Amino acid sequence: GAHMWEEFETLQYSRKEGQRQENKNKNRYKNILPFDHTRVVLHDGDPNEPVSDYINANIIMPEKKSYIATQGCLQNTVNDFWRMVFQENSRVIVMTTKEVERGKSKCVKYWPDEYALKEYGVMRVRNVKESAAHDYTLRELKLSKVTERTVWQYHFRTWPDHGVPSDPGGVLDFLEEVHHKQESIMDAGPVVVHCSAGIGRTGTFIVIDILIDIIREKGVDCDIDVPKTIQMVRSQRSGMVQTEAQYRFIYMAVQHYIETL
Repeated sequence: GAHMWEEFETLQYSRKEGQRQENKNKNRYKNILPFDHTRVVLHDGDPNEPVSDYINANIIMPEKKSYIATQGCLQNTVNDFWRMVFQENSRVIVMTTKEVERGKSKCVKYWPDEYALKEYGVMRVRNVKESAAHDYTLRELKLSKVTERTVWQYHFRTWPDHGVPSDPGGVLDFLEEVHHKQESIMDAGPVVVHCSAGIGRTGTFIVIDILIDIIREKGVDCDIDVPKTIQMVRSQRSGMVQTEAQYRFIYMAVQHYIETL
């Protein structure tokens, strides 16, 4: 099933839109950019803005369920993030980082405090309830245009500031709750997943989720091919799964999941 036959090192498309002068301040890191062919294109922007269709985000389709892999918001991209969530009919957001980790900003707070509402450009967001579990906080957000829908933000608490979790139980319990939430909402859009740059932690979460979904359909007997699955996601956003520890964590998580069955 989940055995590692190949080493990480064996793993090692146009990005014109992300490269444009107008978009330079919308990227957290200057050379981590979305491929044109899978980027999320934002419609309905302010007509006073010559460039309003860009956010550093890609759709990931396994090849049902799909994902948006994106970076943590910048102060000047919070409004664009909520335009994306709205437009794509996303109902579940998976945040894999703290706002600040080791004194570096990873994500600007883009949600209001519990029992508050804020307007982010044309989007109104109400935080109606938070639930704080050992590994994560769930925020029940109500999003409307200033047309309401509940967006459930699963904010993982416990990822270490260095390396990866030493056991995958927390991530598996978290993913199982995400799975059931997504499946409870008729025709929900892609699950939004983010971390600082939107490639390392984000890629790790998405690849695990893809492989566990295969086991849900085909059962605990193979075929799983983790390198093939990583290559498949990397054709849709550059560099998904950044480190060897993330790569080992993927196999550990899938093996543990098989153990539960």
